[PDB]
Amino acid sequence: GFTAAQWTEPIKHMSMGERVKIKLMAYILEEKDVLILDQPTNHLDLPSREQLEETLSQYSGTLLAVSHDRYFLEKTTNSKLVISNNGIEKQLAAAAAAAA
Amino acid sequence: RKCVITGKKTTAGNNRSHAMNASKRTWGANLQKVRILVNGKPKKVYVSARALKSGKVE
Amino acid sequence: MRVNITLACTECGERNYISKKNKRNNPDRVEFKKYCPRDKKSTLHRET
Amino acid sequence: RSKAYDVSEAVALVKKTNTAKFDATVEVAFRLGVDPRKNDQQIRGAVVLPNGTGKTQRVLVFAKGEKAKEAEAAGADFVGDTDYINKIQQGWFDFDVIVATPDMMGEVGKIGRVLGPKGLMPNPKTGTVTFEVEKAIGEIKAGKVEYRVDKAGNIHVPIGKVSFEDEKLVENFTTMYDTILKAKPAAAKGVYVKNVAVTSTMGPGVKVDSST
Amino acid sequence: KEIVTLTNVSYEVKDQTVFKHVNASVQQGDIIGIIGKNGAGKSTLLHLIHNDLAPAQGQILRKDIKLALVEQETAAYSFADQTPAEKKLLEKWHVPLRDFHQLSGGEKLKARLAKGLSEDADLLLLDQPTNHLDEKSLQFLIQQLKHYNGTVILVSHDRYFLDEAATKIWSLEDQTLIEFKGNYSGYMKFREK
RNA sequence: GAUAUUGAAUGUUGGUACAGCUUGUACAGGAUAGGUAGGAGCCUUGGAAACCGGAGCGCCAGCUUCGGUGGAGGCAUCGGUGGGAUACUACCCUGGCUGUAUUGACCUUCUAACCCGCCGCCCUUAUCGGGCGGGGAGACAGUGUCAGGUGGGCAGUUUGACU
RNA sequence: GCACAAGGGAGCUUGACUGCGAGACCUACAAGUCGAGCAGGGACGAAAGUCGGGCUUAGUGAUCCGGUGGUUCCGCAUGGA
Ligand SMILES: Nc1ncnc2c1ncn2[C@@H]1O[C@H](COP(=O)(O)OP(=O)(O)OP(=O)(O)O)[C@@H](O)[C@H]1O
Ligand SMILES: Nc1ncnc2c1ncn2[C@@H]1O[C@H](COP(=O)(O)OP(=O)(O)OP(=O)(O)O)[C@@H](O)[C@H]1O
Repeated sequence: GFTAAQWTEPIKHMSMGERVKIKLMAYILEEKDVLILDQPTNHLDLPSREQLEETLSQYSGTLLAVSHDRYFLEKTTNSKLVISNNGIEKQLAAAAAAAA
Repeated sequence: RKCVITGKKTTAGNNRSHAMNASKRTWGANLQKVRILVNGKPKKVYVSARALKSGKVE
Repeated sequence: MRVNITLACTECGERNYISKKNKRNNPDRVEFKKYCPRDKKSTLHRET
Repeated sequence: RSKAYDVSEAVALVKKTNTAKFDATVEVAFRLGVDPRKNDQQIRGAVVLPNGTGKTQRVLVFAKGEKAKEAEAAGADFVGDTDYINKIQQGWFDFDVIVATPDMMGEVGKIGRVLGPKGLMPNPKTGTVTFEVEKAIGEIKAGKVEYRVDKAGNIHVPIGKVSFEDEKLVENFTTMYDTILKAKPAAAKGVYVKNVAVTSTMGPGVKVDSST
Repeated sequence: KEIVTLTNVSYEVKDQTVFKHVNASVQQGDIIGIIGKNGAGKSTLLHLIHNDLAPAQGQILRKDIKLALVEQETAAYSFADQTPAEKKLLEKWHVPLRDFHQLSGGEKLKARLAKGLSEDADLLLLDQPTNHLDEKSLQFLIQQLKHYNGTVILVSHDRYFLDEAATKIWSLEDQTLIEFKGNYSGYMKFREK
């Protein structure tokens, strides 16, 4: 999952384009059954965020995926929370223009 | 083949390649046959292209 | 791997010495105090 | 406008570039050939005009200690009670020119940008912050104006009036151009001269020669 | 003309040789993009050209001194709110100034990249400007960099950001830089070929 | 392929040498303030408020120019804002059009160089060549130097020792 | 060959020094090996002393041609190059 023979580096003498990866391994090694991804896809790589785009679709639910990308969430969205003026908007579709 | 104005003709030297292999090679005159009055008449002789630039009357 | 090492001076800047070291067991630039015959004393040297 | 006029013609012609009703001021623009992004190629020096500018100044000083005692006789309007920046706070119609001395400059400076976007902040790069306050009042009223360049490398200089005679602005532009030649920094890349625009206040510019 | 040249530039740390036999050129307004696997010297190269890190081998020659370094995690970034062209950036993007520690992660790169664009720079050495940005700010980047004073060198990890905002690519790979001019979409067409 | 024989025009996209000048707003605001310096007034019968039309940008708020109806009105400090004041001076190269001179490249087209193992006439009873007159190709081709590729078609050679 | 450690620990360290080197072994040559001691500067030790790599013997190659560094060297008349 992207490491060289780097078993012992200090983990923010690491690369810092790892250390998102360290968090990630520490999650996905242990089947924690609930994840919340407060912006994962930005430090990662085009071969790295892609497999997280893929496997999180085959993930067994209860995911809270904050992502400022528009194309990452196209594999990891069923419902949306559009935070807006005066609090949340719990959307289940696009929910624009007030369907009539 | 020599130029009629000056004594400029084909010489010979070496084709020195890489590894300094000395092949044997010739060196021609840029001559360019034109019509000039070498006598009182024009005769259409060989000239040279060194001697043709601005010097000799066409 | 094992690398040839020159050890240039600091008081004189002169090279004066060679020994070998690892790039893995000694990844940092190594320094010792040796004898500088231009400086005629013990002087801290420096891999260059 | 295709022709570059001479110095002896443009002084007599910026007489004729007075259009409005006030007795106008002839000023000079000069395009520099230095890099304004670098702080090393920075021309910032001022000099006295031998025939003056034609305008009344009001210089207020920040003299400290004994230096106020020679500041009240040279011609300054108001010196101060050693601190009137509190009077500067919430008010302070500034008038013409602010100079200071190299002791309280730091203290006045730590007050903020009440002088930043107003162009009067004391800075010893301009010869305005010194121990000679008596010699500093007397040369600014009769000549010297604080001169520094913009963020694109240009200097503005008031050399005088419309009503000056033809032999006044020639020495004024000669003195300022010779000053620009002595104020040339090091590592100047290429051609130093780009443009001289001699103009009046109400009229366009005339691009003229530098050395005639 | 070029401005910065690189020749056989290498780097040594305690993994292995990150980086070797590196020949590249920065020019007068090129939009150069670093791509590469993370950990492959993607931003160690930026500290080599900044002279933030001294390279073990190879010669790095530069001409113009101004090196704007905008990295990841600058970790209680300063509040020298000076040279107010920064505040134009700080107010198009809709970011308040008031704190640093209580801000979200989203605002802080937009308040660091703000100070970085406007100190003065004819050369940008920036790590990742496309982390926690929305599209109204991601689109604002490309209108900055197209309408920009000089050369930009960025480490994107985006096929999105480089279809618009690239002229060269300095792809880091198996310890070797290779450069390709023109786009990123045709770049992988070039690599696969 | 370049260059020399080998020049005559018409467009083209870059760049200079001389030249035109326009483009400029996060919010607060009466608005579109790029900043450094002077600044309490300037513009007007060689035309102001207003209407209208169009080149032009625009982050569509409102600006910019020019021309046409109009008839003595605009506009500035100060008033307010906010980080900073509106009447000239320059620039900033962010974002255009037009002309002069060359610069590089490309497309056409011309003809006078070159070429014609094309025709006719003469030298001349000559399938040579060469003078003239047409025709065709035509800055190409050919040819000279320089260069890269290709090149057993040819050439000199090498192709070890112990055993 | 070694248990007086050459085998094991820990502290402190850079002698894995510079200029050498009487005299030897080895050997066709080119080379190779050992070297007390002297001086300069050190390390450890209270001192005596020991230290010019490792327990000895392997871990490597001539010249030519180029590179780098330094030098009271030369430098095609002179000063430089
Ligand atoms: N300071 C360091 N010291 C030792 N090893 C390092 C250091 N920095 C990085 N490394 C190793 O080299 C790898 C590459 O680091 P580099 O400097 O390329 O960051 P980067 O990969 O460019 O940043 P990103 O991961 O966002 O691309 C690191 O992941 C780490 O394994
Ligand atoms: N403790 C706090 N004090 C003051 N302001 C806060 C605090 N927490 C959040 N905010 C403000 O809330 C705004 C939005 O922050 P939020 O927590 O939504 O992160 P965000 O906007 O998604 O940014 P990012 O995407 O970088 O996380 C920010 O402008 C921030 O200043």
